[PDB]
Amino acid sequence: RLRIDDCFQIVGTGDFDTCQAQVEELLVSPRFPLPANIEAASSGFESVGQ
Amino acid sequence: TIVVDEDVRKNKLKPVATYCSANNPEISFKAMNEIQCRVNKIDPTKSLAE
Repeated sequence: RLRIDDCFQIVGTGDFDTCQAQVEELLVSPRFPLPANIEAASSGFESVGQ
Repeated sequence: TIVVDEDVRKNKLKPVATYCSANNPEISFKAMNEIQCRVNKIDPTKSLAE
């Protein structure tokens, strides 16, 4: 679960524009986000985009 | 003689199909809710008749 097969080194490309774009696509507004927390203190949204 | 209504409104499946349509913003809301409609054999990409 923690691994990626055939991947050995991560190298930085220091490219902010792509970084932003990816953070946007992957974390801030994924199409299929991780499940919401359901509880009294929570409004029910799944992502920041929403 | 057993006869079947062809009117969309007099259709046992109309309620669910109304919920599962690209028309409904609850489907736009969660890109994930579009999957459940497809899984339960009611694709919102298709028209009401389909």
